[PDB]
Amino acid sequence: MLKIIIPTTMLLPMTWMSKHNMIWINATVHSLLISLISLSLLNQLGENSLNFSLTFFSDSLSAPLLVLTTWLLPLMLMASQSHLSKETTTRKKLYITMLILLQLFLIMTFTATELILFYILFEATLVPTLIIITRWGNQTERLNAGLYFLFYTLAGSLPLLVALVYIQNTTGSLNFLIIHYWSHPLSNSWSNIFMWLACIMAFMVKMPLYGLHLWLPKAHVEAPIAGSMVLAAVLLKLGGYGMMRITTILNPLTNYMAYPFLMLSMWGMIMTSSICLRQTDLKSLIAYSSVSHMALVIVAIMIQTPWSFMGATALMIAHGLTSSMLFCLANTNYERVHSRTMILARGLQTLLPLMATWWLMASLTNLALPPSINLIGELFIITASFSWSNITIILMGMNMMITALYSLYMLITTQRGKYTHHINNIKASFTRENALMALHILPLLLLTLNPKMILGPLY
Amino acid sequence: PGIVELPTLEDLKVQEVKVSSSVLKAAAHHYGAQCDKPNKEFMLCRWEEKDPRRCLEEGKLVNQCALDFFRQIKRHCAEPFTEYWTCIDYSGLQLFRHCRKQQAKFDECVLDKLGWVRPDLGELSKVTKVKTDRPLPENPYHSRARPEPNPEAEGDLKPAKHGSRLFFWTM
Repeated sequence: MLKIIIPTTMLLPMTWMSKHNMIWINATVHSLLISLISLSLLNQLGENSLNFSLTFFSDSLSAPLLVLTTWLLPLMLMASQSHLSKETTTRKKLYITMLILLQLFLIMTFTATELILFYILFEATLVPTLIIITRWGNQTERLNAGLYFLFYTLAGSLPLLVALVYIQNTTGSLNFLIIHYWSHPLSNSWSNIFMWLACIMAFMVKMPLYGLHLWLPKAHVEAPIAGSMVLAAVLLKLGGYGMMRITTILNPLTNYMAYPFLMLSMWGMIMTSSICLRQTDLKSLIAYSSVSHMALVIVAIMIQTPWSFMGATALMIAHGLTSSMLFCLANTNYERVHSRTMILARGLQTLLPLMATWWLMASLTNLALPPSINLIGELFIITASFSWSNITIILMGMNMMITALYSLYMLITTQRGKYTHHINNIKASFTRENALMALHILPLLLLTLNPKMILGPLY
Repeated sequence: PGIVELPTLEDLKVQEVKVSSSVLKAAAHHYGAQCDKPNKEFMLCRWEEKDPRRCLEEGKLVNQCALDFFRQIKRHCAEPFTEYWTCIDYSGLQLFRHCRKQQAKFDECVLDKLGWVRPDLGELSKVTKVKTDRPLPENPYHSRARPEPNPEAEGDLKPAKHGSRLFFWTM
């Protein structure tokens, strides 16, 4: 993985010494070649995970997420120099450095072999995101955002650390391959119940589960766009990925304690969706939609069914792409209006036809229009849940319904109407954002064409 | 838990030489010269055995020899010794410094009546070698068996198997 790690690390000196004008160009292009190199990592052996070294390995679950992060890295670079144009060169270089360190930590996380190293980099993603959210944020509760986000993450992270070190003392090693091959049945002891809770609740905090999901409507809504997309697209996937890794040594106990959280998500995905309907801000609506989709992924994880795992992975990838695109579109409109209430600027479909389209298939993919990978990922989870329990369907059946409502509602109330007369700053569509939504959208349908890649390790 | 063995009153029924401390001090040097063998044997027994309940017979024999010495000095040089020890007894600190003439009379009397000479300065404080015939106490302190020493650490050292073996650090 050092064919991807070493270039990512060496990307830091390039930006840190590039001229006052070349930082954006150089970072964008070289991150694009980094994504190209990581495109190779989609090469997967039939059943054996690709073990590059002792400390680094990859399989059909880590590789798609890694490719997602590496391909994403140019996208924040393209979305940031709009709101980062009027800044000192050193400050811009550090913003870029925060982004590269974030991507590097995500790569080491996804390619980590020992659970402790996975925890180290997984949590270590907090710091660059914290700096991005706090310093470069524009709204008020950004300072409150950082506190909420850090403390919510850590409150689950530390018990996970205690559980992992206890596992190391008892089992012998935290290596994934060992704990899977040398896996042993888990007894229904209450100490084992608390161990399962410690191993689960950190990822479920970052999932998020309903109830303890307040860090997203107070974090993604406030972060700069680059931070917002890197949060929603991948950082949410950290908990799902960790759960998929950890349920190997968390059975057969899970089912007995699967009952509270599963429905907590199942019911929660309704409320969040309902919360999406009666929203006032675009970014908050997208954040709550992300919460609902991630709750569906939670249900997929706790079913522990092959089909559930494949649908889960597909939903993570598709949701990352769709949420990043929706946040980018919201930023474009907000910057054009310097406000975020989704009533101030409506009826812009005529003014910006390409934005009107980009919003149209962004909503369609968010609404999971078949045969997009969003729809197949959702439907696989629906079928797995129905096999696990029939009634789930109606709740599932409710979700996209309400989702569809808001999935079109903002499009009705932001572009499908009459323009506001007193505003005039809406200029011609700068081709930067249009191109950015292109690099968002075309890979989505490309993966729709061949979903065997994002299908996960169960395929 | 045990027995505090004590020799019965019959063994320690010595003749109990009875002279005052001044009388003892007056005849100190000559007694040390002409009675060194019993004192030395008894003290070597005391220091070696470290048990006064064992060397009681040497305590008898030293008193016997001391009484013999005093009987001889009574029989041959009674008057000069009496005057010398009285003059020693007058002093509060019992110093030989004030009483030198009587010391001279006593010394010449015992020299020409019992063939004695006073030890020179420091002669009576030299470590002597005794020819006692008792065995050497194998365990004077009655020490029990010592605990076995911890297993000695030995052997060639090779690199630690698989490095530090501390989490993900392979090397």
